[PDB]
Amino acid sequence: MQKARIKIASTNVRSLDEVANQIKQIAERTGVRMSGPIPLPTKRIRITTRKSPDGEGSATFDRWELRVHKRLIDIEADERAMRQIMRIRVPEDVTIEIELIS
Amino acid sequence: AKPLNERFFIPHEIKVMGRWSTEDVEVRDPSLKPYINLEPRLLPHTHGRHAKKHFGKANVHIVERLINKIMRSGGSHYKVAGHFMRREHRSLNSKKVKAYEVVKEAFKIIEQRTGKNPIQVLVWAIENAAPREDTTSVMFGGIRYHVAVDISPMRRLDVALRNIALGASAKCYRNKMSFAEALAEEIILAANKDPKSYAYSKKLEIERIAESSR
Amino acid sequence: GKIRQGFIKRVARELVNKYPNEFTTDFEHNKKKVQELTNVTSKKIRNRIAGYVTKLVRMKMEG
Amino acid sequence: ATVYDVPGDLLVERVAQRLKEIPEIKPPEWAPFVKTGRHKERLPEQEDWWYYRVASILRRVYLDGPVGIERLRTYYGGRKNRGHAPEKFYKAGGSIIRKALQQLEAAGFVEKVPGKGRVITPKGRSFLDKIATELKKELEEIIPELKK
Amino acid sequence: DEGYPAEVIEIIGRTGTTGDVTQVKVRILEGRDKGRVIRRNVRGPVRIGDILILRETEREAREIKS
Amino acid sequence: IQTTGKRKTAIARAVIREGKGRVRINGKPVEIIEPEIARFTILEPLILAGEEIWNSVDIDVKVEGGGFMGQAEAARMAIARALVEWTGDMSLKEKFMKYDRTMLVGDPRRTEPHKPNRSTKGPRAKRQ
Amino acid sequence: AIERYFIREAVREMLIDEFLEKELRRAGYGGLDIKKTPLGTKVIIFAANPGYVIGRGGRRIRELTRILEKQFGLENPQIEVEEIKNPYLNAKVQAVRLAQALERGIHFRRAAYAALRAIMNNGARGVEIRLSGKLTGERAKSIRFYQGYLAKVGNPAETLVSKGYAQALLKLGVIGVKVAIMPPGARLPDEIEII
Amino acid sequence: YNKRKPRKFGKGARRCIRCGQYGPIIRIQGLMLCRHCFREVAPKLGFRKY
RNA sequence: AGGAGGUGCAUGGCCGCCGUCAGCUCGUACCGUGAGGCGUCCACUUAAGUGUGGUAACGAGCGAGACCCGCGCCCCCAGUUGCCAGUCCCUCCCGCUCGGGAGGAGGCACUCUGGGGGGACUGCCGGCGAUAAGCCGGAGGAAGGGGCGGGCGACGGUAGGUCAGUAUGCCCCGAAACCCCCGGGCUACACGCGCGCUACAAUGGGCGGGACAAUGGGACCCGACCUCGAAAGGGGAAGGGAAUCCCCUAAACCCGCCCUCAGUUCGGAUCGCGGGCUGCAACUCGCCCGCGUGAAGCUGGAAUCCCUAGUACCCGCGUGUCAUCAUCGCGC
Repeated sequence: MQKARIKIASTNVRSLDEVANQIKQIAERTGVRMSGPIPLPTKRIRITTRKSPDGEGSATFDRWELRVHKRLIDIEADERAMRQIMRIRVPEDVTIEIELIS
Repeated sequence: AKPLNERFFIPHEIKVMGRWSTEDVEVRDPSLKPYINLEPRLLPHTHGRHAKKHFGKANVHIVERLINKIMRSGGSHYKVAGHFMRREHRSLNSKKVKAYEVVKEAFKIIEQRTGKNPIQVLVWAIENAAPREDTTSVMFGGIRYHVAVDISPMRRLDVALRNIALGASAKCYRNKMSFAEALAEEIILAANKDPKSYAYSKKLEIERIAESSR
Repeated sequence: GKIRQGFIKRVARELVNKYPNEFTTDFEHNKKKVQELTNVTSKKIRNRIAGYVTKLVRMKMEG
Repeated sequence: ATVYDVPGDLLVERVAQRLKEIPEIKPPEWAPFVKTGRHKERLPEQEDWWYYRVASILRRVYLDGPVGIERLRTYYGGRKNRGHAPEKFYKAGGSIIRKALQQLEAAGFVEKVPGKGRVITPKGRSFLDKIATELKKELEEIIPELKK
Repeated sequence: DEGYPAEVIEIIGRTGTTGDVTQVKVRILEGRDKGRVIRRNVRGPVRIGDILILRETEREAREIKS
Repeated sequence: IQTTGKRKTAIARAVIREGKGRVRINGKPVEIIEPEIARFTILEPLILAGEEIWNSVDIDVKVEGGGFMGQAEAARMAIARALVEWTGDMSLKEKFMKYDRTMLVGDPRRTEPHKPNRSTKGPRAKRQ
Repeated sequence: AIERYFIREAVREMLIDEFLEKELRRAGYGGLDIKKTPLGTKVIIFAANPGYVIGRGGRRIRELTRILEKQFGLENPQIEVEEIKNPYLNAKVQAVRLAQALERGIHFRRAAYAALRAIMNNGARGVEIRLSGKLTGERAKSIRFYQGYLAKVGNPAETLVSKGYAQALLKLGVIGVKVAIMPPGARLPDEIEII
Repeated sequence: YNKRKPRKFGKGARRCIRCGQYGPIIRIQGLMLCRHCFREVAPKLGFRKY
């Protein structure tokens, strides 16, 4: 038994759900078992900074957030199934990284 | 740990703290009957939403309230006779386990030294240390005058209990004599209407002045 | 305070006038009817509309 | 029975006094003049302080399994007074616990699993659970509820 | 301690300068004026039917002038 | 039978089955917990319940997160629900809710986020 | 580090944006997009008119095609330039256009009102133009001309509105211009439609 | 002799790309930009307000 | 060219407070010759110019609100986060043989994880309110009456400040007010005031024991593990470009012993030595390891700042620029 682990990461949630949905359709169309997409913990990058450019005024601070969501999909070996993933249109924001595990 | 386990198991038949089941206690003052909570509960702590309730303070057990206003007893605008009563060495605030232990010890002291229900001794002290008149500066056209005013039972409870707590702090603060000993001594003095206690003394002071503001 | 917002007061009266019979005192029935008869995406304001149209339906049969 | 059924303090005391017998455990020459950690500000009051550490360390191996120098430093660390600055938490010493672990290893109660730390041997487990059964029985006829 | 408890019935309204004094009507439950209804003030929170302790029954508060 | 319990940040998972009566927190006897206040907090549900329930069921609860007191309260909630589901009689529920509310409602309160202008000392704290 | 990678890519992006803003200001440079592929990096530049971007025989964009590979280090930059579907719906492009008009000695009132009308009949739901600085003398003034529905708070303000800030240079100094444009396709949360 | 000396540490080793300010240059995963610059570009980097 | 040279009544942009206060207005109609007024007024009600009910006005727009983030319960989907959830099997430690504990296989319960849906709506009842709007109490219920912590702060004003972060008018310098480099200064101290850290011991200190966190960060980086040195530190090193390797210990807590209240078995400022880390170098100008020494202060007047529900108060932790300068800031 051999498996492929795919991690799909995006800031946009809807792009990620569309990519996952088309991967699911591909995996069920090729009839190869797929582990359901496990949504791994989303990374919240936080940066705070003082609003005022100079040093004047009340101590005012602004919070800036980046929520980036990533998901894990594991599939069983099938060269036909792996041929169709490189043709998947991937949006500019979604990054897909694929590794092969025994 | 043997006293610890035996005190764990003794209140298995529903007893406040470890001992001193509350059935035998009697409230003499009619004012505080519907406010002093005498429900039998093992541990005097509920972490309840009583502050957000207007009348949720009546539900809190008098011993839980006791620990509550014990933990807050440190530091104030009260420079009573020019003293700053702060707890600098492991203050009572937020360490409700240490306060829990100290009330346990003072209750044991009361039991031994008085040979009767410490809860009932506290009940008598609360009755005896609640003032019955305060003063308010009411004005008509910017001519203020001090007028005697009747105190609610709940405010009487609050002020008296704060007064005994502050008496305990005044006794223990800056002395070899421990906090548990101070609290036991203050509560026994207040139980028998002893003027030596801060609680009964300041009850008398609150009654007075308002005495002359008629 | 709990003053109901004016725009819901407007749309509630309008939906009252155009289907006087499609809304009854049952709260949940009215909630679904306003769910499907409008394009509201915020479920909360849908519940507000439902809560108010309940009161209007109640107002009806006494006068 | 197991260590889980008794207080840790009493079990540490019992293991310390019992390991006082074994010639393996012996304080080094620099020990009495060196406190337990950097964060500590006064020397240990008593002279059995070495044995207790072993009675602690072995007990930790009964629970945390493979444990090396650094994690035992992490557990033992405590709060220190820095002067006018706020008190801050620091770690304990390392050579002391390293020598204690070496003495236990030469005693055969603990072995080394490289890359993970040091684990407890079967003999150490048997000794510890015999101690635990004895102490549990003691607090049983003291406190009958422990027969449950 | 010559005190006299009395039972609250009706709350006239917040009184005093800061409203922290509350004006209520109380019925004397024991004493030389048993059953008599007096307008009396209350510092600290009060409700209907509280037992308030009096030092002097004769003292009274002026009607709240709006 | 399976049960869970939420409180502050200490979350408890409890499993109750038939047994002699042993009740264990993290596989440790409930009588030998070093803080005593936590002991009463964990103990509250089965005192008023009764001794037959105590000696008729084995309960294992594991609590992770928060403080030791929070762990005690979460274990209290877990064991309360455990007896609730194991007995499934109305009277125990009625007396559960009469003695207090928390063990059938939980304490959903948390710590509010800290806000600037001396955030360190608390959310609602500020300078002089 | 996936973080360090995404922030690096988007930093490359906004730096390219600013570089083209200071390069393509005369071109009415309105928008940018970037696609990576093994062949190279495709840049998609929406301008008020690509005619100026293309330059003379492509001598302009080719320079840019060099630049996007040297200072920013993009392997194989492929430039594609396009037209904005309605520049009157881009508050940034309209702001740049009005700033250029002001710089030409055109009266601030007449230019601003004509621009407002021109954006309006193009179908924009709501238009606001604020002009600040030395507008009629040494002492600076701020004057705002509004028209239509312009919700100025909430998430929709940060989402559906098009915003444009410009600085116009003149002998007296610098004039700041802000422009807010509501596209017509958006709808309000409190607007409830009925069937 | 006009070249500035190399510095791998300290404030002088660091300079904002945009305005060149030697001072506040936040480095959460390597932004390399002045703090005041950050305000007018954070949405362009995708940062939102919540 | 450049200016860190000035010019914030030369400006743009930006921040502050008035003030998330309730306000600002427009289209047309009406009154007044006009200045201008109405809408935006009055009784009630709202946190609001939010509405109710009457009004020479009716509508509209900006504002609050709706809007958006997250907590509060459940469900689904997803399970390599986590567990003798039920568990034949294997390995191990005891034991009263009663039993207790741990891991490999296996299971996915449940926490967690992250996408959607429901659920809380004055949803119902009583009282109030003119039967209106709306208010209070109650019931049910994880949470009902802006549920809760937040973001979105207006027309205008203050020539507030900021051209010394940016663009930037005017003027000034053009081998200086330009460029580079060494050292000092940015720490200079009999002094007034603001804000913070330590302390004024027994409530407590020393010895040992136990159960307890998220915030985020980790490649010239995070670093288990092994070895030397008491320690700072020296040498090797697994795993890791992040639910997976480290920061990770929890603190407060109580438990068994020692001490028995005083400027001290508190307090360490402060003075010298030996060693150690970053940096080219740290006396000016860092901290740490050990020793000796280790001050006042014993609760502090006049005057005066803030807080209301997990909130004060107390405890402890990651992180900001970053070797250190923070006894600071944010966040946990």
